Amino acid sequence: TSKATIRDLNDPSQVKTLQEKAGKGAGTVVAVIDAGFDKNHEAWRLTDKTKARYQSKEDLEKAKKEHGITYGEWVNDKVAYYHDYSKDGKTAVDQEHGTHVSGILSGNAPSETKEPYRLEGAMPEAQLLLMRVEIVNGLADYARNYAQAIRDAINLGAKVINMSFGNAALAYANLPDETKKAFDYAKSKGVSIVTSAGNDSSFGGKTRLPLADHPDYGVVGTPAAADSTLTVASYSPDKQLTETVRVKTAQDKEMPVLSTNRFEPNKAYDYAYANRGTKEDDFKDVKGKIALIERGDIDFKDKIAKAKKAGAVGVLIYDNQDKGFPIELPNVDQMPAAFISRKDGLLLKDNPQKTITFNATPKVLPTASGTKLSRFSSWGLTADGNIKPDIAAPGQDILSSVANNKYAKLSGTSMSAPLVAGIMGLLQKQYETQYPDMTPSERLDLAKKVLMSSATALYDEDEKAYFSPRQQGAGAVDAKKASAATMYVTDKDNTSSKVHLNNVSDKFEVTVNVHNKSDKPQELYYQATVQTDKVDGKHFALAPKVLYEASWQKITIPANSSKQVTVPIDASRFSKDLLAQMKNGYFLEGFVRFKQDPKKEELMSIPYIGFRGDFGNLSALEKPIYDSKDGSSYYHEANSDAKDQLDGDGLQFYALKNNFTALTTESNPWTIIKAVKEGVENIEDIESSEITETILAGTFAKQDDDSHYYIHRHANGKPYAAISPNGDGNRDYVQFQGTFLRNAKNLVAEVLDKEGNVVWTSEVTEQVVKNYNNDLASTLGSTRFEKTRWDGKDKDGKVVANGTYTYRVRYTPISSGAKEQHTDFDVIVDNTTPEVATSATFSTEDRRLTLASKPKTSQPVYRERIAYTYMDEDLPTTEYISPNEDGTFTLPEEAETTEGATVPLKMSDFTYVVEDMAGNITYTPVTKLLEGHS
Ligand SMILES: [Ca+2]
Ligand code: NA
Repeated sequence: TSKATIRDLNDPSQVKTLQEKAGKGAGTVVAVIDAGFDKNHEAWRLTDKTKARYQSKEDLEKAKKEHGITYGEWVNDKVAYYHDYSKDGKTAVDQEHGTHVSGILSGNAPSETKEPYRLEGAMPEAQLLLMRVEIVNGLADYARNYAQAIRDAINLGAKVINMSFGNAALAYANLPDETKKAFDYAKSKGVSIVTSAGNDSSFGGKTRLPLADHPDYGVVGTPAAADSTLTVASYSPDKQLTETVRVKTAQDKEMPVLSTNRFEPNKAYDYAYANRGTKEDDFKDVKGKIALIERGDIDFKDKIAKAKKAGAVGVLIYDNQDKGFPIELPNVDQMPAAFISRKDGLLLKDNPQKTITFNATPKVLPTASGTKLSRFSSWGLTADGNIKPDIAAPGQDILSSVANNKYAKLSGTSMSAPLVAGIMGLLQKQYETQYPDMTPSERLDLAKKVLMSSATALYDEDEKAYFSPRQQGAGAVDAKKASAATMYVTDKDNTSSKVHLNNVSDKFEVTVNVHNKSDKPQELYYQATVQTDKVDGKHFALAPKVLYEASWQKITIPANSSKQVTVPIDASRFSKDLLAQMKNGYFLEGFVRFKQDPKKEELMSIPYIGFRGDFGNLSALEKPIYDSKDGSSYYHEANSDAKDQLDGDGLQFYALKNNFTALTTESNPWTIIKAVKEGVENIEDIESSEITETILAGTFAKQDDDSHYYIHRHANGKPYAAISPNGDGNRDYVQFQGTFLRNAKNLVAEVLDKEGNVVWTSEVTEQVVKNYNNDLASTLGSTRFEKTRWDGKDKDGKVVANGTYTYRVRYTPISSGAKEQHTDFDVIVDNTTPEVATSATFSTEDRRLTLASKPKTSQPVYRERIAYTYMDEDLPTTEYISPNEDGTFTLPEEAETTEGATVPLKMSDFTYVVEDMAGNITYTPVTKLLEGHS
């Protein structure tokens, strides 16, 4: 018959209450800017097209003509306009994400749908403008393209623009000027722009906690960092519509599942516990059953693959966290795989009857998380220190429209944003009747303030404190409270419903202006929470710590007026213990919460954030790896048995290892140097078995090579960085590699001669983004800055004199007024070629080679060796002999191949190779030394 909608069962943000007041979007236009869409999805329909702004393609083309828009097309009655702003892209168009976002905003699935419940988004009777943008030619081009989409959406009549995309940590200041002006244009026209906060958690990413020493751990980027947009974080309500399983316990019992691929509904499956699935013995009894597997130790896909190997028909993976979130499991060759909570997995593990049934229709059940901010949701602050996100909305396991007329659950701030966008659109409609004498810009400003003020500050029940405003903004959107609101709260300058205090001492004041738009005076009680970061050892826990709550005050605000209040804060008695945990300073933040009576529910809340310290001047760069006491850094674990081991790149394709602050250089072995100087064109895997390797400056192999490099240091503890700028590719240069804890600007390298002169300056790297993860899917843990490469030459192109120089790297934080920072390395330049024996004698009896003289080098000797190069399956293969203690070398008679065959060695196979610590090198055939007699 007529199917219920999802919202009929499950409306965590109370959208129905606002729809009762303001409608469902008929006659309104909204826009979605995303990566691609299924433009034909069944969810794209209007109940009554006669009420639409655009009743035909001709209506659309008329509006296109009035604004000089000569591109884009009408699609159907719902999708009034589509344009692809990134058609020069070579990659295939991804349709899932944009369709899913658009469905939350404006899906209107028919009752003929195959799904059990109709997807009905927040503004299901609005028309859509669908604008595709994707990164093709860099981020500035990308922002110019979505700036045009914004401008076109405004001029085609969109009242709301949803942008569920972003690039982490980027500064607003670095956006193209035309992108900044597009945001301002939307604001000036009363068009709301809603942005997703991002799914990057904090510095370090969703698998890591940031270090307590480094409080500027925000990763919100652009477009979200634009102040005029409304930026949306993700949380889980304490209940959610979910697919379920049924089990008989020690009575029936229903449990939430999140399934990848499809179990057979209404089928009783047997299941068997397989521990964490880390060995084959784990799966000894899963054949023909579902494998119950605890999260941990290994990847999900590995657990699932091994269960499939053992004959399992499906997989249940249960969390190793208490109060966790469902995680969408990977699709491994269509294997049914469902994620369940720890409590439910432990229940099944010890359950007598190991049988389980999957239900075909979903139902609302409590979440394992309770009311809790999503672990993936991006934290503020922005790069220049502004407060983002602004607000939170449900973004866990949201069911919406995807490609090919299908539906699926996705999690992300991308899902939270379009729900807020639809609430914004409907509240703007309400205000067209409620405040008709306001301009569109005034109504938009009011709507943003009311949404943020009326948003409910979410409370962390585990920590007994409100989640940080740098995680939840002004709280969880509530369309019922928003629609009912006749008041709102702002900072003292009336610019936004949040208070940014910048740097504070232990005593400060939180000032709020309380705005009353009703015709009657109103009395409110208000109380400030005072809170900071919880710390576990050396890490932020990414959880709140309450310090205290101020005493309740009250105020009466006259009708159609505003009144300022001030809450004094004094955290002085906490400072000793807080500095012990957060030695470079810490946030002092919280919410001013307003009620009609202290015993009633929260009516409004406004977040405030200050930083007890000097935020702008926090170190932007992680200290060089060389200075680490234990050899570890944020993204690099030391070898516990050899803290000075520090290997180079090897033959790795991706640079996932050894991400830290350091200088790079290159090791070029003598066989490659020789081949290049002889003009050999095809070297690798052909002329030599040795490799050119990018390594860390100041590292050196042992003479008997164990395949590792080790830091060497001057007696003063600085790394022994040294270069030989003679153009052979062996240690010719140094180049800065940085793990940036904070964004920075105007990064430049220069060389001081330690006599008072700058002798060389690099080109400037204008924009530096913090290394907020160490993952190919986002960013690596360190960045190599090619512009800083120093070839040992001065500003006139002349190699500097042999000596020690300061290689200085300068960079400035983004924060207003921050001082320039710098990090210095001593670098030795020495181009003296080793002076070595030109003759030798050879004793056949004991096979000892005696050199006529010993090496004389400017820098200390690095290696003095005899190489032998022998054929191994058509490849000249080089191994090395170290000197005897009497200075001779014992030459072997044969070598052994990898496959085990004996290869006789000839005198012509041996080469004498001497190298110093700057990379200066000589290589002489042993046969030439033996001929060095008259
Ligand atoms: Ca060199
Ligand atoms: Na609020």
